[PDB]
Amino acid sequence: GSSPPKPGDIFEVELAKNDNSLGISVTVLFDKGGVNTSVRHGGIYVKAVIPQGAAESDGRIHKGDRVLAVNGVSLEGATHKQAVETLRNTGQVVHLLLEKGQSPTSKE
Repeated sequence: GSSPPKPGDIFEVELAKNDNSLGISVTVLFDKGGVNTSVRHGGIYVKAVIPQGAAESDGRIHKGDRVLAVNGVSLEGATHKQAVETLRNTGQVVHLLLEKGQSPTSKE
């Protein structure tokens, strides 16, 4: 008993290294996507998913935001090893739990 959680809040992105399982540019809006930017869960901020799908296929959309866990690991400021590493290692098989808590508009 469950329901598919859509983006705009706590969204997770799962893909199995098959066709795509990543495709985002990190540190673009942030210093390294995941972190603990300023919350109690983490806080990945990015450009998000590539234009040609990829992570977008992984369904890891949202440029600049706050993740609870990345690649499955809770990036509550862990990054260094876990979160940042996942950004770089993403794809093999990625599972992400994100928490939508942006501020500015979708462009402004």
